[PDB]
Amino acid sequence: MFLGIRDIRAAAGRFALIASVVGLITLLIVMLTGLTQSSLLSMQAFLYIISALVTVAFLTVWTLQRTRDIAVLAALGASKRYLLIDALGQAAIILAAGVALGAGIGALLGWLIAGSVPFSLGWVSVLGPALGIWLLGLIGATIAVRNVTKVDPQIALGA
Amino acid sequence: MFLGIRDIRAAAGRFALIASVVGLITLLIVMLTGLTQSSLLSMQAFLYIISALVTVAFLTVWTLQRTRDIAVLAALGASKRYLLIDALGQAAIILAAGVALGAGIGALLGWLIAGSVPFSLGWVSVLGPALGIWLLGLIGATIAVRNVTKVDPQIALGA
Amino acid sequence: MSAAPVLSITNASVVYPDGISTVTALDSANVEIFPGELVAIVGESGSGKSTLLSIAGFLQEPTSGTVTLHGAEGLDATSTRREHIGFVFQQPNLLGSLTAREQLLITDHLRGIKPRKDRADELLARVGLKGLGGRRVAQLSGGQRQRVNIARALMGNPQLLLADEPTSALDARLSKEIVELLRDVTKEFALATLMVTHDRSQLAYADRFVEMADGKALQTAK
Amino acid sequence: MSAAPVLSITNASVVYPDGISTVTALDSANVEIFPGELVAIVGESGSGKSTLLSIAGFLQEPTSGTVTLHGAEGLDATSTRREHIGFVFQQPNLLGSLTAREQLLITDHLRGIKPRKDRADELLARVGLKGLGGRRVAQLSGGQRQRVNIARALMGNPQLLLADEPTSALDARLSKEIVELLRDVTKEFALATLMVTHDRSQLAYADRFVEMADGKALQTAK
Repeated sequence: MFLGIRDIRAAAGRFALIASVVGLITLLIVMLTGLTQSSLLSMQAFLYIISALVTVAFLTVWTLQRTRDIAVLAALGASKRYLLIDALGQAAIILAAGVALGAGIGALLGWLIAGSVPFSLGWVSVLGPALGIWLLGLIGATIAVRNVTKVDPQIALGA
Repeated sequence: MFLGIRDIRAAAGRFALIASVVGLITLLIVMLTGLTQSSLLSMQAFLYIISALVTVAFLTVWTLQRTRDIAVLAALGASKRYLLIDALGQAAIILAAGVALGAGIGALLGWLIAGSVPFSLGWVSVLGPALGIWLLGLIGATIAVRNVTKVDPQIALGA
Repeated sequence: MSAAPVLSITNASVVYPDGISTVTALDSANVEIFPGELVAIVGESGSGKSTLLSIAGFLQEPTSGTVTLHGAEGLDATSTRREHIGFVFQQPNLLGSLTAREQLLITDHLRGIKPRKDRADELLARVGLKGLGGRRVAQLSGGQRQRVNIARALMGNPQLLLADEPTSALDARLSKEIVELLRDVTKEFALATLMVTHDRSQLAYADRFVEMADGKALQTAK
Repeated sequence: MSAAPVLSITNASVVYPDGISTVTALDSANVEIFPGELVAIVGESGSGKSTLLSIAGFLQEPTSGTVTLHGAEGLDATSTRREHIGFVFQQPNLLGSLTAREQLLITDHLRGIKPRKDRADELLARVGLKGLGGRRVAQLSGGQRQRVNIARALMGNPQLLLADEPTSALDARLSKEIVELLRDVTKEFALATLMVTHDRSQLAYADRFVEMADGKALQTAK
């Protein structure tokens, strides 16, 4: 979690962009469910799947780029449990920030727009999707960093 | 195009999996448009975008893994135009195979299913989506391999 | 007054698949090292120096023979590294997002304990970077990077220190400074230091050598 | 009978940013090489050998000074490599999806011309892999990989051949075979060969040397 947070800090641009993407799509789902309460539910499901695929793509690329730092850590003696916790916590923190900002601003916009078009804002309608997309992305992040525990520490021995 | 085709051959598994994915989604769009002929058009557009994102993800990962082969080629003296043509032709061949298989099997299934549910199969209804998803993926592949021309040949000099 | 060994490698061998055939990367190597010794592994390229170093560092298991770190019996290889070994890699292998001080502190972190900032700063001062604890990696010269690498290897108070040609990318003056620093902390902290080098301008800083030839090791005093 | 040079490097220098400071990786190096010569660049690690090789191969531009490949005037660096230079890299740098023969043929491809399979097979036979044109990279031993690397560098009939410690991962016997092969094709094909090595067991196969010290080069006959 040390290196994960430091990575977030040092590369704030890419992480802020992906957090904006995931928060925007979570806000999209928030408003879509708020207006829902067949076609609507299908759209919601496919957009959940879109968010999951975006997370998987970004995280596989990020891990593949982190390979040598992970190799150095393994060589020094970092455990599989440690590296996995670091990768998954990085992913979970970013996805939490995303879903939280998206859901908050979406609930605000729904309270502001409930007058022109029938809007139903509840607390489930905002939390269920928030934690839902969070767990979507976390399952996907596990899928992505599946081979963080795989890297050969002798990579560190090279040039 | 030499190395691209040889890569397709040598790693037939991953390329066959991604071609199956893209062909399946092209067939999905084929059947969706055939049944269409607001909600339906929105679904079609978002699924086009899904196919584009899948292509972008897979191709960025593939290029990032090819980095050292590309570096060796640059060192030996391969031009930017050459490397770019190779990467884009690999992508275009895979996407053509995908869209073609998907559209063909979808037109077959539509001719077989036109009796139970109103199915409209034309030649535009199958070619427009085929070339459409093809160009979707090709724009995305350009986005993906944007930095194939970037790799530093001195990478080849290392260990 | 005969100390126990810190590291004992008895008839260890590394056999690799080399295409359809095999290559014997290391052939029945026997070395033994005690506290406060700098032993230099020397020999032409491709004679198994880095392989001897990688089995001494539990980065690879030998295919036959034994590598024993007295005081790590019962630990698997990763924990043996994490609890007893320091790695002065050939490349500085610093993590870009971390500050110089954080290069040291993270080895406290993965070791399970609350990072000790004062010890980190003391060790950066010790390798000649007093006060540069906050510098980012882009701000450190190759010499300074290597000095940070050494301080990181010292952070965990290891008993064994493995230096893999850590002056390969440095000029004569910096190479002399870095090997002097290695010998000085080897003596100060009573480390058993295995150092691989190809530059004879460095052998003077060794107490003894392991001559490598074709994966065969010979312990020499001269 | 005084041939024109194939390569002329006059007072070339490479200055790099080293953190906040700078490092002079190469300092006013002057070398000149003619057809049929094997010139060995020697010197302790970190004295600029690979930098001299990388500017001689148009992989880097010098920050001051000149590198001239007589017969490539008017070409940019990439085309100079693609049309006149062969690269015996330290790592074999073979492309995994390609067969051994295809390692040679693809350099015909990127050179714009229809690949010549018979020439490919003749050159694989020439470096001692007669009939292994179809082997995949996983089936080639490190020695055989290096031999393929050499044959690939020969495929384009280059005038300049740069070998970067191509025996670093090989034992004594294979190292001797590989350096003998390098000298033999240097003489046979009238290449100007620049070879970087650190193993003195190889200097006997050179016609002359460039001694490197701290980025300074000195052309020596002994």
